[PDB]
Amino acid sequence: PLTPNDIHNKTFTKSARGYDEDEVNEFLAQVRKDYEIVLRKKTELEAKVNELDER
Amino acid sequence: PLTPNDIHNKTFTKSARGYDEDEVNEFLAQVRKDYEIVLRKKTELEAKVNELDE
Repeated sequence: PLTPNDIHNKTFTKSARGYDEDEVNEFLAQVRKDYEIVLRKKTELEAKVNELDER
Repeated sequence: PLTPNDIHNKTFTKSARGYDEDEVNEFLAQVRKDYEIVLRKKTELEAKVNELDE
């Protein structure tokens, strides 16, 4: 799946008419934040479960 | 925080020489799916871990 850095690094073509760039970038910053937070929680929990199963 | 639905529902003001809408829409669709799946996996894992000791 996408990484937080993938979201941060994503670029788009500019068209004669398109989505306001500042709005898109701000929204993607927000998505990147929330995604990274949930991803980290998931990976941290997985690591503790793995560690316990491994003993 | 955002929900996956919020990402699907997000609208942007149009502007001259803004980002191509198909490209942004396509990327947001990919992000929406990956975000939905990771949220689901995290929520399921947390629930199940808390069910281990009966």
